[PDB]
Amino acid sequence: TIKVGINGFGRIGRIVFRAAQKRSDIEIVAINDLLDADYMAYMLKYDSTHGRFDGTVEVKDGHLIVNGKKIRVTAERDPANLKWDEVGVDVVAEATGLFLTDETARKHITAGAKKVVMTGPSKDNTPMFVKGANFDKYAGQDIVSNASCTTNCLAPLAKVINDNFGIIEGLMTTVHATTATQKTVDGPSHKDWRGGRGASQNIIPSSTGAAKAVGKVLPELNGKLTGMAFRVPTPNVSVVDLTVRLEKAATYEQIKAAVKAAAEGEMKGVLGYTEDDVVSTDFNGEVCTSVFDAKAGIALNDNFVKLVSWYDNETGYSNKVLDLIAHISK
Amino acid sequence: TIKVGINGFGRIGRIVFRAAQKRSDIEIVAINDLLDADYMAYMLKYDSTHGRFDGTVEVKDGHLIVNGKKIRVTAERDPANLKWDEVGVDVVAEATGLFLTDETARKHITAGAKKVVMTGPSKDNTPMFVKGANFDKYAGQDIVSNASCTTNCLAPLAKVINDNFGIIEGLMTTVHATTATQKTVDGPSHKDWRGGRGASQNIIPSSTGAAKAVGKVLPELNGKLTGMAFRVPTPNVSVVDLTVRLEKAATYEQIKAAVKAAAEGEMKGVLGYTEDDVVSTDFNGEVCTSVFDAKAGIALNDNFVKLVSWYDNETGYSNKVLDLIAHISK
Amino acid sequence: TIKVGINGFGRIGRIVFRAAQKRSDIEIVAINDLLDADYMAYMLKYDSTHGRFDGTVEVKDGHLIVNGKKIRVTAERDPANLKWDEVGVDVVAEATGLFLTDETARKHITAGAKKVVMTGPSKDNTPMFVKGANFDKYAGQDIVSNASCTTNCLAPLAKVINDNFGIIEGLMTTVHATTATQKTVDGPSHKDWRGGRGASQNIIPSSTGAAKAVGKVLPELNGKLTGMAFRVPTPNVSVVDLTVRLEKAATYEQIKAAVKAAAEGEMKGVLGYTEDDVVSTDFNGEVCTSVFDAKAGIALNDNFVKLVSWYDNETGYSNKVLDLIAHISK
Amino acid sequence: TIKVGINGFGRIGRIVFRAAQKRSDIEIVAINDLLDADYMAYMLKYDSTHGRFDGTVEVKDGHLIVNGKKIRVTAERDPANLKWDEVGVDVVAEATGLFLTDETARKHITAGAKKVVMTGPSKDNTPMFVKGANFDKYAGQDIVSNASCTTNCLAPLAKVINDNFGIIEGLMTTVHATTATQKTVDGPSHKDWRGGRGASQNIIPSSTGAAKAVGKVLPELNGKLTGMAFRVPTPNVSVVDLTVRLEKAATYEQIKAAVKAAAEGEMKGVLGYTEDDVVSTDFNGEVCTSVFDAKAGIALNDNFVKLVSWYDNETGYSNKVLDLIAHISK
Repeated sequence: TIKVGINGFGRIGRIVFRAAQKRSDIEIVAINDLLDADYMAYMLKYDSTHGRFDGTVEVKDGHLIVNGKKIRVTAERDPANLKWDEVGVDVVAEATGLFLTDETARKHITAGAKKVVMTGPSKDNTPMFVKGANFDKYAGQDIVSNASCTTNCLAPLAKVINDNFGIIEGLMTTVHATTATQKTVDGPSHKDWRGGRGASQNIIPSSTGAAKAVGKVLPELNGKLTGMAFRVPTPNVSVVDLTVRLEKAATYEQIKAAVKAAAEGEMKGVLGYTEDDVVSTDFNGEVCTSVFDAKAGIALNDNFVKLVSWYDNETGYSNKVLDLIAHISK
Repeated sequence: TIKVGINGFGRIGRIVFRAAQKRSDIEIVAINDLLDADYMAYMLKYDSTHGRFDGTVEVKDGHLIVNGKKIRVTAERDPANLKWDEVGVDVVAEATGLFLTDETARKHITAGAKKVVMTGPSKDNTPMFVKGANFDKYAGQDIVSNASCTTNCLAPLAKVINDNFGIIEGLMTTVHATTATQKTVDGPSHKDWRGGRGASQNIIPSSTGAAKAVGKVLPELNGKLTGMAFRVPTPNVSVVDLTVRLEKAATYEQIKAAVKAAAEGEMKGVLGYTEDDVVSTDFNGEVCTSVFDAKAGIALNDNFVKLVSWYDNETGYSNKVLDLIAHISK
Repeated sequence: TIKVGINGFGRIGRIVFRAAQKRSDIEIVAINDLLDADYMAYMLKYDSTHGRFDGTVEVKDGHLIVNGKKIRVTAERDPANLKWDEVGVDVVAEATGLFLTDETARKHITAGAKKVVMTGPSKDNTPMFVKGANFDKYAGQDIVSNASCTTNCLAPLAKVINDNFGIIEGLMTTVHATTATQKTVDGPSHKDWRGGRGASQNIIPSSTGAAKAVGKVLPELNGKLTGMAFRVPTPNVSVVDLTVRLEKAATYEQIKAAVKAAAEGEMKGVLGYTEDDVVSTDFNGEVCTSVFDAKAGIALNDNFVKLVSWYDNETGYSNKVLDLIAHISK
Repeated sequence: TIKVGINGFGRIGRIVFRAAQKRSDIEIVAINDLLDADYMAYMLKYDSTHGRFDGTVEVKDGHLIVNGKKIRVTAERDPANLKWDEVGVDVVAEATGLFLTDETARKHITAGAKKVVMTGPSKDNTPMFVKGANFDKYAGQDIVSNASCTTNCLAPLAKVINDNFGIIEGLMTTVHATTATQKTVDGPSHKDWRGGRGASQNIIPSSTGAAKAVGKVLPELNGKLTGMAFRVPTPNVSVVDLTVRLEKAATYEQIKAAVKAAAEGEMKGVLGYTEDDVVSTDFNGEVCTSVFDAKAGIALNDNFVKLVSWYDNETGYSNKVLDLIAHISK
């Protein structure tokens, strides 16, 4: 099995931990964050969004014991001190949000790990990979990025649409759940003023590079997409709303049939498909990073259409972080 | 002054009542609904969304007395019994949602009123009017409709964009506040399954004819727009997100300048314009039916752009119901 | 196995259905409500609060098929037409809220069922039973009531406290999740004005007979308790806050030890006990009708103390409805 | 007029600023916080909870100009550098939460201010004052504290009840709105684990010294009260639920009449009284620190009763901070 260390025990670090438990190719052996072991046990055991941990959690002498396995718990602010080799870590899941460049994330390799996967879009030229879009493009690099939750939703859908019908241009909106970077009441957020306003009171317009970033994992779509977001008062699960102009005329039935084929074929497990009367909570826990909502979309004509796709911005992304860890460890 | 009777004391009936108080051309003299006078006084006095009534409210012997004026209170299920002439009603504000055809709403005229304004889109060919779009088209009809809250947001913005640059085609999404037709928890809604799901838990996809209905008040845009909606867990204020292809190339600065000109000129008071870091609560109480958010929109190129416009789906619409009452009473 | 029919497919009807699936002594064979079979399948399959149904749901020719079993689906407004004997129903779970008297609920027996369990407090002298309090008092009656969700929380806790230390007098508050009887925005509720105000905007004071009703299942506490409620913007899970004067002086450690003993002994499975840092979502899905929160309570002195106990007002109650069905079928 | 400087522009700093504008005895002349002037202008202009600022706000060259008055804007981390005398500050409103001891808050006097009012409970023996309870006890001190929002609700009510009937012992619960110290989703809060859980998802048990602190401003009640809190998903307005044993037997009508007398007499303006069907939003903007809810309370007998009182935990407290500034400047 691949021995994984988690750096940062935020939302993504903890949901990656939970998703790792169902896997037989990957073992979390260590967690680093500025939290005591008994508190980490608490955050793992109880989740407001995903329920109680399915398994056993205990602290025996500053060591986490999860389903019988000792997890090493450290609290290093500098990843060079992490001594990953002492616990045998093959790949670090870098989930603090603070080491999104090669210079910073390579400190993990200095500390004894073989490879690193950033759980967010890289801030330099570190390559990005989205499952369903460009995993096959991986060329042995030792530091990679899994891009963002919204890019993971948009890129697989956009590849299906573009491969079958040709995207001339698209604009996307994501109606996005509240996240940890928001405020409970109007508070300070000096780099993003709207984002300081009270999260449960407001529809909050927000920026995103996810649509532009699609052009990085799918360079044929480079320059052809952009978008924005609205944050709304839900705790989890988001939806993209993709408005595209198509080169080849395609009825809505043809679009539906092409997405369903992908979801049952090449993109099984990353792209999903539904025709039911779903709402956002129906995707709480969803492992597909992109579930096409057939009934919700609408076409003006055969070359101009709005497509709707759901994603659990915690769970889907976290599972594909693991998929990327497995893929680069092959 | 124009003597107005309100039929139905729901959200729209009560916010129309409140907005009428600041006006000197219009007096509410009667309210019909299946509510006792003391309960009507209660619903008027306290509003979770808009605060305490600014004025005095008392019940003296089954008569509402609001800022010193007797309001006649009745509870007729059939509008033919309403005897509007006994209290001198010129125009009925028909706000029950149940009499959206000519056959049904004309019962108000049978009962002694001169004209009727439906506070929702008509279900037959009753003409619709949206301020900023086609009030000038009013040709003396005695039963009219003020269309819907979302059409009132979309149509003025779409006229500016189309008059300056030519809309080839557009698709719109409205991120819409929760409304009275939704459920607090998962409950029955047999004509709209998604709409029964718990309103505060969910992003809820929803249908709307508002974009198509733009082609009725602005027939030059007929067939050129459609859209859908998402209901989200906020109590009031909605936003349209309009993705349009433009005939004439127009930079985002040119679009901004053209909307701002309209908001300071022909469409002053219906179309607003802002460049601040607004969120939805900043428009709670907004009287403009459409406030353009300059910072939130985004263009892919000079012919393909996404435009953002805010509306208080209670307050703006309610004020324009009054504007339509005044206009047809001229 | 006991063959059960469900009358009414609201929140309680559906959660009773889900809880029945894990049981081997009880089979739901029929559901009556004014809903088509395909819509019932939809409400069963997707739950905003409890996630996707764990099993299979299909409609084959107006018949529900759930985990392989045909469920008879009818839509009778009058229970005398229900023909329960045609599908072999031993006990009806009466969960519409409309037949809470002997005269009305006996229509189920007229229709071929042996016994009836009302899923709410009876409105006449129909006996009430709360597990942990007075199931042993059941004397063969053919129509019974499982009281209310809040009585099911309060009565087991109050019996432990009173048996060990003697309750002189108590006042309780329940901070209660939003329910189906509330409104999404300020709307009409003529029998309960506060309860019409928008559920997600407000703390809403509310009445309850649950504390008084404790004196019916535990007649030694008759006249010794009363209380009220606040409804708050959460979709599920409530908490009682019980302030009692004690006859025998008892430290908080003694109270803790006595509740823990009950939860591990006589009241195992109905009364739970925790010392963790729980919040309300940690009890979403809880089967115990009363989980004592050791850390949250506080004593002023050894004879005056405030006790805190959690309950999933959907899940716990629904499971004990089944327990009562099993108990009276013995 | 009294020249006031505000240190810290959080929720309390900004609502104190807004409340100061209606006053003619007090002028805010300076604000210190780690925010640029244009951002301070933004936070003042738009409030999710209290609406748009009623007045004019502009930035002219790093100076705030509010309703025509220059406000000095600084960003000192150490209050000794604040040079309050350069702008003529008589009293500092210390609202950062970081200088709640005499040693730390006296740095404001070192910097040229005459007196200091802490906008929270002091952490040393700095005296506390609650209007309606012990303002008359002020003995000329130059550093004081206005205690906490919840003590400001509880102490005036408890004085009325104790003066008329004698409180033997009381236990209180406050159902409290979400605050800035909570998290939007499950996040880190190592000193208070429950308080890290997602604020909009949860009822969250919480500690409070407000009931004990009543015994400091009203020493006759020392040792006679304690309590706890639940945080719930509302953005503003809280309620105390006070369970008391009374020495002198008193019907609920007698309790009502005694609170109403206080609210119309000695405690006019701090203690309010209502018999309407209010919910929490009806007190958004409330200036009374304690509004007795006559209909919501309940008595078990003439010596054991539960009393309900509302407070806007932002607005009421902020106004009494100003009242305390005025009182000590007399």
